[PDB]
This record gives sequence, structure tokens and C-alpha cells, in this order.
Amino acid sequence: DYVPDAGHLVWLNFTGRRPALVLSPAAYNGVTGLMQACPVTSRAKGYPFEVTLPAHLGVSGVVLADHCRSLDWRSRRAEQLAEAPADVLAEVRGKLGSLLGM
Amino acid sequence: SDYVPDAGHLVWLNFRPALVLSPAAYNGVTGLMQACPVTSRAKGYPFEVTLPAHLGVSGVVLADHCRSLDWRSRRAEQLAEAPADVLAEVRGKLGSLLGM
Amino acid sequence: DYVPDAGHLVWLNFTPQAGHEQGGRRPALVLSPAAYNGVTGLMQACPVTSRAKGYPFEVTLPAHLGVSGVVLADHCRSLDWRSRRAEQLAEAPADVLAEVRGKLGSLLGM
Amino acid sequence: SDYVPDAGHLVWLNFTGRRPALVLSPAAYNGVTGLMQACPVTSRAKGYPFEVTLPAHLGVSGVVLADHCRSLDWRSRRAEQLAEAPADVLAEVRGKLGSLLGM
Amino acid sequence: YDLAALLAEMTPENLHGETDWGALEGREEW
Amino acid sequence: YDLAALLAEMTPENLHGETDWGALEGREEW
Repeated sequence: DYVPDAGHLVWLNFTGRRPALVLSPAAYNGVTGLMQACPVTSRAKGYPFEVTLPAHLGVSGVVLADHCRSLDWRSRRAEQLAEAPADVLAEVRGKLGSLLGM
Repeated sequence: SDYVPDAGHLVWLNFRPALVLSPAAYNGVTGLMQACPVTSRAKGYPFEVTLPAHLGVSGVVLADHCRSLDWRSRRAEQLAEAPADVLAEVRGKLGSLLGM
Repeated sequence: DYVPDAGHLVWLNFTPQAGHEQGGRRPALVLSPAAYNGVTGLMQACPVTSRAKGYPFEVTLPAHLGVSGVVLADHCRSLDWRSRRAEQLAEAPADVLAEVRGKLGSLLGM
Repeated sequence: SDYVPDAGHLVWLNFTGRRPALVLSPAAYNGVTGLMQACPVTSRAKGYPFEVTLPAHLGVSGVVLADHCRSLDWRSRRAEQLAEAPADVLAEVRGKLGSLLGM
Repeated sequence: YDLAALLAEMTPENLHGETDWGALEGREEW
Repeated sequence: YDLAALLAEMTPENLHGETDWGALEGREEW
């Protein structure tokens, strides 16, 4: 009965494989079965679209703000891991929004 | 060969039409782009932007299915230039979805 | 959205931007084609120096190209041209590009 | 200190750490200039088409990047040999790099 | 965030390729 | 080797950036 919400960090399966930061709100995610999410990676390079996660959340690394995509979280067995703070969400949205021309 | 997708282009991609959101300054450097698919209208697609006529392809842009993808490996080829108001409307719908 | 092509003479802006010709802004001859340069953001290029002292891997540039000096074929190197804000300077004539390739190929054991 | 890198040698080279590199230019040039043309070894093989594998018995961790060749001052970077690459490795590196250079 | 400033910090040395999500699943259209 | 075969195998997922050799050393020109 879990529904991912904006700011959740979830494990998602791919063919639990990979963590991701949810950007879209639960209102959309629950209804559609889809969500917009950005991948978390351990491989931090100083790329300008990286957003560092704080230390004691349960997953380490950086969010790749420019790698957002629509994902079927139902089929991929989304499982909540942690929640990101508001500033991480704002930095991801601000950087992606810049790239998208918003 | 020389082609780099720019924001607002409609392109063919292998896996087929897509609207490019990210600018060429990003797209050419990374080989990636942010783009949304073009398909036919459906009740289950609540965030659609209709294309005008004579663009080589008709249908709607699915603003909520925007995604990062590698356009070089998919042999991106230009199809047309969407009007500025189609791009603005896609950005408006996607921005709301993303919590901006 | 310039992408260097083989035979192009380009300006590369290496980190010491200050000092003009005393700094890091260097001309170079591009050897690799745009189909590689544009994808990778890298290129194989040889540096151009203003003064020739007759070494066997120098290739002299003909006059009136817009840049003068010698191509140091033995100093060819893979490099990131995107970070160095490459800007086209001129086009080297095909015989310069073939002579640089011949000399570098000999150096590399081809 | 007597050592002069030769074509086909795999050498350690310092940078500011150390990493291996495959030497392409001959000792005759390398010894008189103090420079050499060499291709770096990278520990992360990704299937990039200019990667060249080394026979495992050489004991090198990684693959050669044939398109990442550059001139290096092997004296100031303290080159030291660790192995010698077989001729077919050299042929593959030179074949891929020569293709890219327009030869 | 100013986009030009972000884009000027990208280099071939810090790029991240496309994230592997494997095959398309469920209602994912592409 | 066919150059077109080689270049067609390059993707944003398998690139390698410029090798880090640190600062210029010794007689290196650039």
C-alpha cells in the first residue's frame, strides 16, 4: 500500500538494484503508477548536476538532477529507504529546472 | 552527422518522434538530452500538448513522460521545429509535475 | 557549437588565461575528425610554436594562414578541447596535414 | 637511471600517485629527447572501442586507451618498466590510433 | 541556478552517461 | 580497423575523459 512521495528515497528494481529520489507528488504517483525520479550514484565527480546527500540517511552518494525520468514504480517494486531534506529537493529541482528551461 | 538536437526540435529516435527540452549546449556536450515522446491522445494521458499541423508528425507530446536519454546511440535525426508555445506548454506541465 | 575538424588550426585556452601570448592560449593543429571530436569532447592535436629550430619532427606552416610557426608533430596529444574553449583559427593545407601525419606515424611506429 | 623506455614497454609514470602506460615511441627518440609517446592504462574497462586488453599474464590491472596517447617527460615522471606488451597488442593500439589519426 | 554557469562546469572528465534502468517496465512508454 | 566501425561503438555510456597526468612536468610543451 506504499505510495512514493516527493522527497522519498526509494529502492527500484531494474532487469533492490538502485536508489532514486522521487520528485513527483504522491497524488500523481498513486493515481498513475508512474513517477518522475532521479538516480542516486556513489560515483561523485564534481559534475554540476550532482546533488550531495547528507550523511546519515541510509543511502550515500549524489543525486543526478539531470538524469530524471518517468518510471513505473509499481512494476519496479519501489521500497522506501529514507527521505531527503527539503534543501536537497530544492537543489535538484532548481538545477533540473534550469536545464529544462523553466 | 553534424546534427546536435536543440530545445524545441522534434526528432526521430530509434528504439520514435520526440520533443527535445534541453538545449544544444547541454545535448552536444553530454550526448544526452531531456525529451518527451509523441503519441496519440488518450484519456489516460492527463499531461498532453497537441502538435499543430504540417510538422511531419501529428499527435500529442506527453509532458509527464519526459526522460533523460542518450540521443547519439539512438541516431537522433531532426524532424521539425515545434512552435515556442508548444515548448512553453510542455515546460509548464512538466514543471508542475516535478514540484517546481 | 563549433566542433573542431581534422586539418583545423584552433586556439586552445589553457588555464593561464592572463598574459596573452605569455599565457596558456595556444594554437594547435587538429588531427582527429569531427565525428570523434564532437562525441568525446576530446581530440588529437599537435601544438604550434612560433619558432623553428630545425628539429626533425617540425612541420613549418606556410604563410598567410592567420597563424605562423611550426607544428611540433612529436608533441601530439589527446586532450579535452571543450574545457579549453577551442576556437577555430584557420585551416591547414592538406599537405601540412599529410606531412604531420607522416611524421607522427613514424614516431608512433606505424 | 640507466633505463630508457622503448616501444612496447609498460612503465609506471608519476603524476601529481603513479599509473602504468604503454610506450609507443622508440628508445632512439625517447633517450635523446627525454620524452615519449605513451598510452595510459585505465583500471575501468567500459567496452569503449579504443580500449585494448592486455594478456592477463602481464599482471597489469586495466586496459590501454589507444586514443589517449600523449607526449610525456619520462625522466621527470620517473618511468620504470613493469612488463613488455606483445607485438599484437602494439599492432592493435597502433591500428586503432592510426585509424583515428587518419593514417 | 544560471544554466550557462552550470553548463560551463561540465567537462569530458566529469560526465555521467545514461542511467541503466534495464528494460522498459509496466506503464513506462519509452 | 574501419574508423566508422570504431566510432559507431562510442556511446555516452562508455567514454573516457582526458587522462589526469597532473600538472605539466619537465620538458612537456603542454
